[PDB]
Amino acid sequence: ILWHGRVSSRATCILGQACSEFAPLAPFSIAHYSPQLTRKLFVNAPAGI
Amino acid sequence: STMIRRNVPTYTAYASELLYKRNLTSLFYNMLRLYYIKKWGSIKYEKDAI
Amino acid sequence: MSSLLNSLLPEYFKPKTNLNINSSRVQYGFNARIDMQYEDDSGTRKGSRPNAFMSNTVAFIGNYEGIIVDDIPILDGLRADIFDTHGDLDMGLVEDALSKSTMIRRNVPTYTAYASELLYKRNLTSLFYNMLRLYYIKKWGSIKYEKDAIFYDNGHACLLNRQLFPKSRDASLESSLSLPEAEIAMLDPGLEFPEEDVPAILWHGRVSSRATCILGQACSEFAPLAPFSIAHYSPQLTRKLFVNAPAGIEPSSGRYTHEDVKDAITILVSANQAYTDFEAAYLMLAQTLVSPVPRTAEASAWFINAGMVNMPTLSCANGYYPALTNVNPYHRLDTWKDTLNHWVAYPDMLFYHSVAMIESCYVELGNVARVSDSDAINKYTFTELSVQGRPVMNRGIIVDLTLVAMRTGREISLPYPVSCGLTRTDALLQGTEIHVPVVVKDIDMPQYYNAIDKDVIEGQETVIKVKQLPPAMYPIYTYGINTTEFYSDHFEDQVQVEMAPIDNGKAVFNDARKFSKFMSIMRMMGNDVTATDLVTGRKVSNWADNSSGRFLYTDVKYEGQTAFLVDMDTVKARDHCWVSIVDPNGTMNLSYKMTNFRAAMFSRNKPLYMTGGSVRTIATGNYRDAAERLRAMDETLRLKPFKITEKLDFRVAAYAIP
Amino acid sequence: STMIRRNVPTYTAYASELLYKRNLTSLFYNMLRLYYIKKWGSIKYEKDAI
Repeated sequence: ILWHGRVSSRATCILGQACSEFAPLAPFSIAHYSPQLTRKLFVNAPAGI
Repeated sequence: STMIRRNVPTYTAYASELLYKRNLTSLFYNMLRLYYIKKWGSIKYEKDAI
Repeated sequence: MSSLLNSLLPEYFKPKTNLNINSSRVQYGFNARIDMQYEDDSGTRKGSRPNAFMSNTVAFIGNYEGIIVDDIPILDGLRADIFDTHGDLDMGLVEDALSKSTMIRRNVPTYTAYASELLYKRNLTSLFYNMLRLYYIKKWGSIKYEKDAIFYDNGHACLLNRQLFPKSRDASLESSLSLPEAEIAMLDPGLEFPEEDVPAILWHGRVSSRATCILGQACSEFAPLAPFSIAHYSPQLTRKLFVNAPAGIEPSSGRYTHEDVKDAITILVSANQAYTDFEAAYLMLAQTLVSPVPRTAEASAWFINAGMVNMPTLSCANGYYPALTNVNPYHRLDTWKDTLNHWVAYPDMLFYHSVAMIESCYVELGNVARVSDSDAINKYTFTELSVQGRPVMNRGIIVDLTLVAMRTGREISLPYPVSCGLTRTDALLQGTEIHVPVVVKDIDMPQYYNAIDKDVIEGQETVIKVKQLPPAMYPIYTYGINTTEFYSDHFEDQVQVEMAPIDNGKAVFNDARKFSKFMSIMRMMGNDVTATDLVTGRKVSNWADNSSGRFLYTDVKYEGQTAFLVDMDTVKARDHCWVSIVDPNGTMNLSYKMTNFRAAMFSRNKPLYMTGGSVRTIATGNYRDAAERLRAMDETLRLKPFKITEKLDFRVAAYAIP
Repeated sequence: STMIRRNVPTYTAYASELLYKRNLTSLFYNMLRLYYIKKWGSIKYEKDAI
């Protein structure tokens, strides 16, 4: 994916959790079961992650 | 463009497959769910409820 | 802006280039001929003072403190190709411009990504400001500051330099600062990724041995000993400074003269194409070069707490992108080089431009402090309605330029809405009591001044409670151009005090307006009048100043009901060249006329004369007509002959032109 | 109205959530009550009055 300038300290944590398995305990509608989207995600940002 | 000259021939060959991989719907879907989980995070679910 | 500050100067004032300042106090003013008249039922008594000196004392001392703030970027200088129709950096033409240049091919993709952040870091105002201060420190370096010296004295109350400025050691201006040098590294053109939070500047040819020492000291902390105006406290601008000079940077010399600082500025502005940045730095220093000595003892409330100077953060990314600066720059106004060209020609003219600006501001803040909060244009909301732009915050130069616009009564226009410099309106907006310290001389002080103690032995340190701020300066350069009835700065004026013979000299002024004009004109005539308020029971004296020689109504030091008893058999003749009121009977009519004006300056109780060449009004056209001319005389050495002519003697020879 | 343009995406996100809840009416209400408590601060309330 592409990015504008520098990937912030919090943007790493959000993208990391977005591309992961949802394994819920309580049956909630916005926290349903989803498979692992991807294992690794590249980011073309000249300013380091 | 501003590409490395030794990569142009090898990257152009791959273009036929890779340029038709454009669907970010799954990523935006999960990121929208994380927004509402942290906003309305204080809602409760009881096991023995009606 | 040299243009707008030039128009503030009077018509009769014809300035010269050089001004040999050799002290930390100057009495600028004018000599006028006053034809006073006193008419009465008995008869008329005429007087005439041929040389009457009206002065405003201006010093080189004043407590200030610099703070680094975030300000808008100044986009004047960059090439006109990369800009779009609206006037903002169209990114896409930047990538096109960098590609078709003399850049390393492996750096193009990584440098273009950074462009979005780095190209909007253009503000060199902080660097030019410090380099201008170094010029004047080395020029007027021999001025002295004594610790136990008289800041103000009016006979009754005295205020020393120890009182206002503690932590203050006596020293010369040259010996005040001990500036440490910042590192001036050479930029490697083959650097992988640009280092943000480190500014990189351009240079023409080789950085000289003295240029290193000047740039090193300009980007450093100012930690002064003596409270000087051009050597106030400033934070460290930057730690390291890159310079993209293919010819290597020579090591620091250590010493430099004031002429070498002018050399450093002229190269920096030309290479970087930063003329609007210099114009901002020129107006900043114009505010904070000289501070006014207070007119009255209770007018020291303005200079108790230190006014903050807003210096914009040093940020420049020209060193990383040499291609984007060329000989065809983008500029808003056509007269964008006028401010630099004026300074290079006439450096010492800044002194006259400085006093013109502070005199304009402190006069208007005098008659702004005397308006009630319940009004449309009041103390808090006089800046907002006047400003028709989009500045970040209404502070610094915006508040000082809007006060000048009110004084002259004209429209002031700047190319960029920059908000940097000193903020004066600090003590005003607080709207609280200020406690100024004073050392007493006489024992009958606290009747006149609103003192904290009622009985005080001589040589005691007391406190005066100032509620409403009196005017700090009287209008002198702006005399009778935009006249108000408060100051009463007319050429012709008259007052009619109505008394009957049944009254034995005693007159009660029910009106406040004509009481002010009576007490003022009596002081021109050299008469010491002492009125007493009937309601409160305090006393006021017209002799409350030794500079202007006028009586403003704020010298009463109290707002209440107006019932001033003046006894006209206790009037004492004080000054020379005076008309006598021996014994008046019936209606009195006082009047004066100011006819001609001659510019005069005093320093160390001696006349200070202007020397050098005749200063002109430099226009953009006056230089570029010589560029239109080009000296188009083909540079061909054409030698013309002289025919010898013989006459009677023949021993001696005589040459003719044809 | 800034030189540091790295913070614009973050600033916009927080501003959008806060601007729709701005109200200083409750602060001025208490500040006005403090003015009149000090001014008329000699009024007596007797419990066994009519």
